[PDB]
Amino acid sequence: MMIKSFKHKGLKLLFEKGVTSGVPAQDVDRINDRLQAIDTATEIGELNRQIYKLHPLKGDREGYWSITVRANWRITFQFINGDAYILNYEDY
Amino acid sequence: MRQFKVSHPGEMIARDLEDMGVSGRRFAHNIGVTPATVSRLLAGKTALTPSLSIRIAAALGSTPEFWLRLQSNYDLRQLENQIDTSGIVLYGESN
Amino acid sequence: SHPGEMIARDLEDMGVSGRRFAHNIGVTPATVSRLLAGKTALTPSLSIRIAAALGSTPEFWLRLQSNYDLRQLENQIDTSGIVLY
DNA sequence: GTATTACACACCATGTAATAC
DNA sequence: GTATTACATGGTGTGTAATAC
Ligand SMILES: [Mg+2]
Ligand SMILES: [Mg+2]
Ligand SMILES: [Mg+2]
Ligand SMILES: [Mg+2]
Ligand SMILES: [Mg+2]
Ligand SMILES: [Mg+2]
Ligand SMILES: [Mg+2]
Ligand SMILES: [Mg+2]
Ligand SMILES: [Mg+2]
Ligand SMILES: [Mg+2]
Ligand SMILES: [Mg+2]
Ligand SMILES: [Mg+2]
Repeated sequence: MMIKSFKHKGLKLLFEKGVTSGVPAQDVDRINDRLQAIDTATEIGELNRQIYKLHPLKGDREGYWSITVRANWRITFQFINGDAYILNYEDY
Repeated sequence: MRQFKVSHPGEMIARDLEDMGVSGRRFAHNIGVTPATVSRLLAGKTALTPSLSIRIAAALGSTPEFWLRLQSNYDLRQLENQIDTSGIVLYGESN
Repeated sequence: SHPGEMIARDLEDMGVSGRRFAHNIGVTPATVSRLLAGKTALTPSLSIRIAAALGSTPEFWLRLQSNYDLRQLENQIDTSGIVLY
């Protein structure tokens, strides 16, 4: 599952060039790890760890999934052809 | 997509254990290895081996393959630009 | 199977000897022999050389060796007492 | 031109046990 | 108690060179 694109510019900056301007300072490594996990997994189910609280997003955007970063904040992405296209950092 | 930082999986695990409130010693006893071993793993001083990956998956979830794949991408990053491949021919006809 | 078998497949189908493969990727033919026969592991540094010679990515080659390592370890480690957080 | 393998050797993961905080 | 790490060790990948064709 390779990552192909992003919606939250703030994540793309940390993933591509390694710049923390668009993410909270305390959450930098935690997000960098979850992203490395999303890029490394061959299929959803390798991203099913209890700490992630991985659940699908249904009704609106069926096929998109949600992983938890800390407390409320979450990382949301679409899964297609064994890959992960859109990548966003938001709440619920 | 060329991630800029590729962390050793041990260091990722260490962060998760901080986030889960699990000590090295508790982790060791759970997965069946010595605290020495956990320390070196978590510090990124030693590799996540196949046999560790079996134990870790049982405690932390995902599959052993996932854990080993993290270690491989990491091993590869460190080896980037350390091996001259410029003289190796790519066997086969050009597409 | 050992990732050796797949490499052997590529070599035979491409008419490349072990000895010429070794010289191309920068290791001794002894090393290619042992690799192909599955006596030794496809290491990360070999995976970089093999990808340059045969194509695909080093990750792909390493993944074959990992699946193999795991298969050999099957039912050898008691995880029954490990708690899943 | 080709392949296989005993040997010596170097590296690395792991267990034990000493030790700083 | 918790974590770290020197040390001894065992396992294993590699080159050299012999042995084969
Ligand atoms: Mg990937
Ligand atoms: Mg090391
Ligand atoms: Mg070619
Ligand atoms: Mg050992
Ligand atoms: Mg000992
Ligand atoms: Mg100390
Ligand atoms: Mg000391
Ligand atoms: Mg070894
Ligand atoms: Mg060596
Ligand atoms: Mg020598
Ligand atoms: Mg002999
Ligand atoms: Mg004979």
